[PDB]
Amino acid sequence: EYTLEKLKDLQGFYQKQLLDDTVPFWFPRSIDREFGGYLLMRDQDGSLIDDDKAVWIQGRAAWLLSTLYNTVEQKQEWLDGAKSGIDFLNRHCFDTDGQMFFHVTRDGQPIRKRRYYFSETFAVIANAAYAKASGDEAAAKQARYLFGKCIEYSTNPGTRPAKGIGVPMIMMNTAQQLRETIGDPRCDEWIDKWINEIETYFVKDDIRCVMEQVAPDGSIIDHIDGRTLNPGHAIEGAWFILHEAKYRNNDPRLIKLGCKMLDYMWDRGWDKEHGGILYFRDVYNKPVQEYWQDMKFWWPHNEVIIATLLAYTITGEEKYAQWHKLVHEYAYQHFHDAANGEWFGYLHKDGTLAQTAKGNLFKGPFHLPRQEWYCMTLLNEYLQQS
Amino acid sequence: EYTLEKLKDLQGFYQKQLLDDTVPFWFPRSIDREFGGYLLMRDQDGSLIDDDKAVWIQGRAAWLLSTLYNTVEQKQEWLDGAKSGIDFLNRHCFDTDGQMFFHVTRDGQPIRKRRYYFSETFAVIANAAYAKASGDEAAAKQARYLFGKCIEYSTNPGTRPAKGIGVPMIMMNTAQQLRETIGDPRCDEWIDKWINEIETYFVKDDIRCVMEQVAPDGSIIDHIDGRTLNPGHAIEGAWFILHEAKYRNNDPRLIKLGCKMLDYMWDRGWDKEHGGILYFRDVYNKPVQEYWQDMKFWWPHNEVIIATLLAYTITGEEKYAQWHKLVHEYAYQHFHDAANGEWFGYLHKDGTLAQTAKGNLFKGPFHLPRQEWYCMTLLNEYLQQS
Ligand SMILES: [Cl-]
Ligand SMILES: [Cl-]
Repeated sequence: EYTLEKLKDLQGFYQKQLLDDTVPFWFPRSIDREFGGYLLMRDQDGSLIDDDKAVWIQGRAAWLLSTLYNTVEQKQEWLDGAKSGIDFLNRHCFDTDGQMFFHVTRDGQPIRKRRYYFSETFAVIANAAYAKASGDEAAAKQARYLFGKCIEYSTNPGTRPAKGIGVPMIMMNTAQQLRETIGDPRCDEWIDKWINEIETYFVKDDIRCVMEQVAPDGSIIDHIDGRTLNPGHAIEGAWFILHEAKYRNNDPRLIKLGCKMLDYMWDRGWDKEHGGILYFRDVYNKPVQEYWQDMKFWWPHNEVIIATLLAYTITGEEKYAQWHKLVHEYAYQHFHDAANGEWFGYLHKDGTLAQTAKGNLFKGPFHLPRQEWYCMTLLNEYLQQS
Repeated sequence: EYTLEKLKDLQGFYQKQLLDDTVPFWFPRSIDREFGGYLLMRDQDGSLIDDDKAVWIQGRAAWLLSTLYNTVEQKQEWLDGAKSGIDFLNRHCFDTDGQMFFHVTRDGQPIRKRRYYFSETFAVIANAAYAKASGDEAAAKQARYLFGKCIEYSTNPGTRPAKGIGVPMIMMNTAQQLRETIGDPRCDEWIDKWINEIETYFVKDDIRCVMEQVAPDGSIIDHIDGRTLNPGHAIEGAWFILHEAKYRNNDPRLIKLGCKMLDYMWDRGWDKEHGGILYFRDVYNKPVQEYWQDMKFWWPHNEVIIATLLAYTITGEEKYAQWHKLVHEYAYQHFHDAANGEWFGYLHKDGTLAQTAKGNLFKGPFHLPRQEWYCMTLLNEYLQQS
């Protein structure tokens, strides 16, 4: 049972991990004093395995430092750290056609450019949070400008057309962060549209499933890619929705939507043999072909930790406390590196470490610190209401 | 280690496995009578997980059926099966610009097109082998035309330029198969160039390594991708070169080159804790970031089985017999499905099955039947020399 006492202990646990373990692993040592931005591709002991810079993570790291400055402690070095990432994005991470790169060298030369625009969304939330921390009007203007571009990209884009849940999900969280930092009048109405898109097209009540992609009419694509589910990704969307429910005075309709997405994908995603959240599943339980389908990655566990704790504090249903205990204990016992700090990223299905790196092209200071920060803040709010 | 009687038993094993286990799992049942080509995305029990068609594998399967017709038995059903795939490639798998698709639906509608010319290389070997089996001059002309387009691209295949060993390797095998079926005056000279490219740029004697990618001057790219090695892929190239050595009157330079590459990458690739060939390694033993780096895939074992047995027959060095015994026993014990036939594709590092499928977008009737066919043929020739 999750008593107020137990929740007080959890609150302090997440706060301690975030500020004494997770953040100090990255900062300030990751600040690139020569070229700006952050050097984040680090091995278990903090040594660099690469000096390249993932553009998504540059924005995510700048967003995190600004968010800590805004909501934890106005530490100058966090503000200076955030600005370094903001400046690096503006100086080096935009191609001549206006689209952002995905992967650049230490000194900002382009390695790869992806068609999509997730790079832009993370620049939005970085600039929005930094603008609030610093009062920089150029960053606020940039955040709103890029937000409008992302809205256009999402509405004005192979004989098998598919739509992905990732677009409405990322745009929803981008809009939420923009709203909660500097504000934008478009946030609420577009969040409504993206929630409706998730509910209408991707949430399947008859088979108790949340899809990753569907046909334009919402139907299931009964092929290898179309059948492939990502439980952690669906549950990330679930807590985005629960977060919106909380913002809207605990809107019961959004609570039911968020909770059933969580219920559906916990059942499909939790590994009953070894524990943990499996990376991919198949809607019809056909063999999943993506090679890492049964691996245990860090970030699905971060998102399910948030979602279960948030669902519990909203609904008081003890099952979400039980699920939270399971995923919390599994994740901190399997991913956390007590020796060097932070979390390993990649475990085999059975929980054994696959490789020792803690940052790369995809992992950095985002999913874990966000989870510890969100849970710390959530429980502080919850406990000061009781 | 290996007596003549033991080699005779091995010859029969590969022959019976090929003809009574591997080929029957696929054919004739995979021949798509209604739409042409082959339905190859099959679960462990032979049932389809998808009716899509991977263009590479359509060509590979047509090549296999023609090769069995040409070198094993002139079975009409194999010739007809080959023709079905050749016709399917010509009818559906070329775009209007003359470039081949990568992924099509059952009825031939395009799903993905890759800038690649790798689909074309498999169309070359498919058409060349089919041309020899059937006497079809059109297929011969197409094989020789596309071979030239492939050479064209191979000579000209973005701040971090890299070249990959896959290009010279795949072109070498394409040229070898063209030579051994219908012939082409370009084969020998271009194989010489591709071998020289592999030796000059990718084989690193001082560190006993074969690279996957290097910079244009041959230098190692000391970043995550540039450091990533694929031992099975390197050993595939090693036996292509040993194969060429035999054709060139057992050329000592080529024997030494092929063996060196095999020696280097067996040492780096063989998993001493759990057995089997690891998928990826890192040239400086940094953690490999690609998620499936420590998984045990079917096809590296196929290629290493060929290379060790071929190296043993060419050099008489007992160590290659010892390595062949290790990888042969490992692979057949862990991948072969004695109940339903053929091989699983994907094991965890520790050898446990990751998923049950036997065909998908990448696995089909190619690496395994080629290995059993090649080893059966090799041993037949070797034993009649003894
Ligand atoms: Cl992350
Ligand atoms: Cl294959």
